[PDB]
Amino acid sequence: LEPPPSTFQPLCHPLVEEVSKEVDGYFLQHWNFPNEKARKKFVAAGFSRVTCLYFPKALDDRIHFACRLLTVLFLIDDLLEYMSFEEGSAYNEKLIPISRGDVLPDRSIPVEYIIYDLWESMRAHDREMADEILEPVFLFMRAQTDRTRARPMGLGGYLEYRERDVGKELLAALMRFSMGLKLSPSELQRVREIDANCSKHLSVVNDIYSYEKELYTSKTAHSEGGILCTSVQILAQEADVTAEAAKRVLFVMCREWELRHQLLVARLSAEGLETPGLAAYVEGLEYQMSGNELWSQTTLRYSV
Amino acid sequence: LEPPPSTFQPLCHPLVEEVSKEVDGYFLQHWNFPNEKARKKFVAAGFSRVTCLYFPKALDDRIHFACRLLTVLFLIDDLLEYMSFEEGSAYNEKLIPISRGDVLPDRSIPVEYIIYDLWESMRAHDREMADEILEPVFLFMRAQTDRTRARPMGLGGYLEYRERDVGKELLAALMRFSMGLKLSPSELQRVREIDANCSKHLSVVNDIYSYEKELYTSKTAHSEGGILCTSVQILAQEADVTAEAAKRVLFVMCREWELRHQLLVARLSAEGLETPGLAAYVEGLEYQMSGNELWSQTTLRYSV
Ligand SMILES: C=C(C)[C@@H]1CC[N@H+]2CCC[C@@H](C)[C@]2(C)C1
Ligand SMILES: C=C(C)[C@@H]1CC[N@H+]2CCC[C@@H](C)[C@]2(C)C1
Ligand SMILES: [Mg+2]
Ligand SMILES: [Mg+2]
Ligand SMILES: [Mg+2]
Ligand SMILES: [Mg+2]
Ligand SMILES: [Mg+2]
Ligand SMILES: [Mg+2]
Repeated sequence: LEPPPSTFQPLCHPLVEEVSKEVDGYFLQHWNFPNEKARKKFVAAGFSRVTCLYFPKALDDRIHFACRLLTVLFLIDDLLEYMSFEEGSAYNEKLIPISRGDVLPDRSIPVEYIIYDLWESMRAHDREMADEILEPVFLFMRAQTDRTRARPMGLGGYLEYRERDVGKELLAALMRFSMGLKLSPSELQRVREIDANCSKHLSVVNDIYSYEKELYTSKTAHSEGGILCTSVQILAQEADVTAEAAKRVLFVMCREWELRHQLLVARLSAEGLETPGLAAYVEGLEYQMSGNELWSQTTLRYSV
Repeated sequence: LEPPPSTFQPLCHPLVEEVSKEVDGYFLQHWNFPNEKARKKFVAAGFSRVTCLYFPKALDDRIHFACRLLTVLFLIDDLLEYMSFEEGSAYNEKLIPISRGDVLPDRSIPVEYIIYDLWESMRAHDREMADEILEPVFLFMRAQTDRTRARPMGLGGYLEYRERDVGKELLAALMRFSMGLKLSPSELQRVREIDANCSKHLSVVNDIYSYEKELYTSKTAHSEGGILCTSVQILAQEADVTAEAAKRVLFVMCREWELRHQLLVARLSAEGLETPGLAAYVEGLEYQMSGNELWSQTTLRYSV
């Protein structure tokens, strides 16, 4: 799959080697892997590497928190595939009071204490900004087991749902926390079109690269948890083409979203509405889009 | 607007100039044009030229019937844009018994006697093949004023509907008539999938090139008759991008349908199922697709 031309230059956090070793090492000590094959596949995914490509301008003392959070969410994302919608919802819901710090974890259950200790450590570092990531994470968790996944969706409907299932808002709040980038309610409200556009590009670039993995999962994992819900399948069905053809067409649409990001950014600035915080923010989203694509193209999670 | 590469090479009927003069001449004689500007615009469109690009292997003594049929359907297609759905339906329904020859025309009304005399002349030339074009024409006519046009559609539902509104079946029956190409019911059943794929290409290439004309009509003509119903707007709305962006993506999808055509024809031949008639037929479909594109990208109908 030859990607169409992009003007976006991906950037990777400078501490990726040291932080990846630290965070992978942490999960290798604490998380319950089924076998050595799984431990190896985990390290091969490079979950801290993707986090560093998402947030290349994170503060040096904050990037590890983001890596830990996205890593545990990737691990859970995979566990949910073997669960019903009801079981997966129960699993996620138990973690929500624990994430808030309202309920102590069972220390015999790694996901519980990993989640508790992580969020405790984020609030210890920056309470106000850590708290702002909680509701975005919960909205994402609740979308993951939403019954609407078992109903036919068109492309527009899917993209609207997928903004939650892809964790767009949690990634935004996490980016801001990791950069120490504070924005006012007025500033946040101003960039909602840019956010929605960026969400489509993240979602579809992921759908493109993750399709083979997800198709296999739909044939082998749980009938609800493993259900094939992706733009690749939707466009293939609507246009009556193969999945490979649908990827090529969707990648061209991703580049139209890149152009639209640039146009909206130029418009924010030409309307006199671009603040220094917002300029940092929308450039940050550009790194999410290009970082996600670069990792998705290289990671063994999708190629194997 | 840069077309992506295509391996389909268009062909034009050898007698295109003389038949164009004969057929344009007949309509300039009989049809109720409102003024000289409209007569000029009519010749400028090149309706016999597109018919000769659609059916470049038509028999020399049948190509004119096809030019006359498509010419009158183009003229009616434009009249409907100034009508409500109800008025358009009443207008088309009047012509259906006349087309069958069951009801005599009012000779003071050009569309009625043009339609009556044309179908009488085609039945005199080849009764059985001319009869096979009637119901596909009527299916197309009914789609043109269907209320479904004014209700939300996704890309898949649009293409399903637009196979009727674009006249895919009448064009296939007309192609067979013009070539004297007789296929059995079992032969036609073998290429159903190839026909469905070819309809999407014809529809979307037309949509891409005729969008500016249709956008203008939508703002100036009847709010129902001239309603903007096209893949360019559907995709733009589903993906939240501009019409120009949608056209670029759709054009890539058209090349996927060309690859699919080639794959399906290859399989038909590989399974020992491509008869000489079917080989002529599928090659005929390819000329429709490339001919449509060449005319759409050059006709003054779409550029002015
Ligand atoms: C498409 C993306 C930006 C990521 C794809 C993988 N998932 C897995 C679970 C956590 C999500 C925020 C995300 C990293 C989003
Ligand atoms: C896309 C096509 C094959 C043709 C485009 C133009 N319209 C005009 C009105 C009558 C239609 C059958 C058609 C010739 C279809
Ligand atoms: Mg998921
Ligand atoms: Mg997943
Ligand atoms: Mg995926
Ligand atoms: Mg029409
Ligand atoms: Mg029209
Ligand atoms: Mg059109």
